[PDB]
Amino acid sequence: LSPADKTNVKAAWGKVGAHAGEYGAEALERMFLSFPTTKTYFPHFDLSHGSAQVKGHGKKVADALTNAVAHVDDMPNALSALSDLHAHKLRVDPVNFKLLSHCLLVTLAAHLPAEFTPAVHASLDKFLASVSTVLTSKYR
Amino acid sequence: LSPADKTNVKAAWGKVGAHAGEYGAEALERMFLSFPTTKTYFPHFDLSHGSAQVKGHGKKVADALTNAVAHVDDMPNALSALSDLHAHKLRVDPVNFKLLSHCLLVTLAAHLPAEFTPAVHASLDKFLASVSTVLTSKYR
Amino acid sequence: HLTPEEKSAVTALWGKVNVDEVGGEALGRLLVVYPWTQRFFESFGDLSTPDAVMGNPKVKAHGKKVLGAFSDGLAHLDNLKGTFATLSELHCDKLHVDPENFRLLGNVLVCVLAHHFGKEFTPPVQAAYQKVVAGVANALAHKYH
Amino acid sequence: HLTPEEKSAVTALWGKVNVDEVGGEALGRLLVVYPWTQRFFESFGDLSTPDAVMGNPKVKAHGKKVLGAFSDGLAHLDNLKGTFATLSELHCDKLHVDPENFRLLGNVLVCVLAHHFGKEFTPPVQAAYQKVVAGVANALAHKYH
Ligand code: HEM
Ligand code: HEM
Ligand code: HNI
Ligand code: HNI
Repeated sequence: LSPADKTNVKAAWGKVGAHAGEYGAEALERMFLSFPTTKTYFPHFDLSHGSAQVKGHGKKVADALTNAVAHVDDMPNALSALSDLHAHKLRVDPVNFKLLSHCLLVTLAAHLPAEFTPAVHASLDKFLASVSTVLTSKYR
Repeated sequence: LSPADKTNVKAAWGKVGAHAGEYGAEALERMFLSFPTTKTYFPHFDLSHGSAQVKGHGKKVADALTNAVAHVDDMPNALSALSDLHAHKLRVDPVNFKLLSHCLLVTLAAHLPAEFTPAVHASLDKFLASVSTVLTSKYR
Repeated sequence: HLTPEEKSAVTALWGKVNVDEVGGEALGRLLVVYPWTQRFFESFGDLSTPDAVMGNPKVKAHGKKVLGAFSDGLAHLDNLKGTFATLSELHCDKLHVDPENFRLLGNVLVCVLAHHFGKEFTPPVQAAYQKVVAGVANALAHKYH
Repeated sequence: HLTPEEKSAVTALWGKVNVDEVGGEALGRLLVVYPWTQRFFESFGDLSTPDAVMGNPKVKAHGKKVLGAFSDGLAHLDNLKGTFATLSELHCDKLHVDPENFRLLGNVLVCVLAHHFGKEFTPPVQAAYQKVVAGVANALAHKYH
């Protein structure tokens, strides 16, 4: 993760702002509609458009990512609680992290076009791959 | 990478020792025969059974792995110069590291039946993936 | 298996696609985001920076060919395996492209369509396109099986 | 897509296979090396340690059905799509198991075969079993294509 990558990611996520929760929930919906295998992780959740649970869960993902854009230099210690929750408890297949990362990128391209340049696209992809490595690093 | 993972990896090289070069070349041949697309990366090379080039390069791959077992705590800087060759010059498809790593596990299983317990197999796979991660890090 | 309603929305969005630039934008981004893919385009010239990749005439020219083949697939959804049969033989036996990169170019194309259409590229329109790009990658990987 | 000599060398080694141990061992190894796969085996009990995974009677008994499907697949190598057709409906439509795991258990079964057969499991023997496990993984994934 280059200095320019950090510069691009902080800028791209800076233009997200209050729309964070809206973006996280859109990316989750994009994931559930495009990749049905991902739905099985949420049987208790109502997964219809504009459901309270997906809207609420979207904010959490977005805020965790905001925490990650802040603690970019020391991400493994920052997301430690999540790393154990996803791997040890929820048992999330690493494949599904790729699926959410792409859907997060699709949400960013659809909402921030002027900001979604090839260079920023790369940095954002590199960063989401870093988050995903950190959240799948605690497998026993 | 658990403390028990490194312990299982250290004990695994122990039984490999002087066989390293032979095991490396064997892992290369398994890769070349099971996944023929990997042969395109070696144009000048003679990749037939018992070749001098396979034997010599197999020693080198096994040499780096031996270095990484001792530098298990600091692998990103131990493979620093190699990281530049694979990502800048060679530009090796990251998939091909998973293929070589699988062949490395196969070679080991067929030579160390008492040592390749489910616990050690799990540990070795994590170590080889960590080496793959470093060798595929300087992509620009 | 595209439902008739998502089969309609796909063609409706594709009709608004600029056949001269979208292909080159997807190929260009592939080479920037996944730099190992440049190893197959060394005869293309300058690919040192995003700007050179995106401004490469050969990348735009090859992108147009790639996009043209995506259009043929959309026109033949019930015969994707057959549509990409010689391209599969080419990519697998002559070009030695690992089939994982077909999945990546598909997702980069979905990212390009999201970038161009914005709010028009809704989650159910993306889901329909994921069926298409998955179908093409699988059709292109067929000579490997 | 196996050569006439590859067909015999594969059937030879599979004849010497412990049809009551190999399958359970392979299923067991997958749950330890790739711990996320345990998620589809809640009703199996304790899987917190390798020895619990290996010493589980339901893992051994289920592993036997898995190896039986692999055996069944080896008898109909020209019709793998039809052999695993009904199992593909189970793993994809009902269980919703990601098809990447089909490749992983396939490569694990290659690790278990190399382990038991030692030098008998030569590089050309591995190349032939690689074609089989890819073919089985592709057949099991068919309902996702
Ligand atoms: C375990 C992972 C790997 C290790 C430790 C490894 C190690 C090495 C080493 C030590 C060298 C020589 C370094 C030097 O001379 O400065 C080398 C060269 C090279 N490696 Fe690997 N390698 C790995 C994986 C791969 C893979 C997966 C491929 C492609 C399938 C690959 C292709 C090459 C090629 C083409 C060269 C240059 C050989 C030549 O033309 O002289 N390597 N590798
Ligand atoms: C997934 C969908 C893809 C489609 C539909 C596609 C389509 C095409 C087409 C139509 C051609 C022209 C063939 C001809 O004129 O006979 C071509 C050539 C080629 N493709 Fe693909 N391709 C795809 C993915 C890829 C990927 C992912 C790579 C590499 C990372 C790749 C590398 C190449 C190369 C190297 C050539 C030869 C280019 C040259 O030197 O002329 N393609 N492709
Ligand atoms: C498809 C599976 C899946 C993926 C890929 C995934 C990927 C991610 C990523 C990757 C970028 C992030 C930042 C993220 C963040 C979170 N997830 Ni994930 N999660 C996933 C399935 C879950 C599930 C399931 C829960 C429990 C939800 C709940 O609260 O009931 C979860 C819960 C959360 C929580 C809530 C923590 C809590 O309850 O204390 C956060 C934050 N996450 N998840
Ligand atoms: C990690 C998930 C997973 C993988 C990778 C996997 C891989 C495989 C592979 C090789 C790729 C084969 C040949 C195979 C074969 C079988 N599986 Ni799979 N299965 C998996 C999860 C299951 C589960 C869960 C069942 C239980 C279904 C049931 O009805 O008993 C299952 C059941 C079976 C059954 C028995 C079903 C029955 O009697 O109803 C067979 C046969 N399989 N599975």
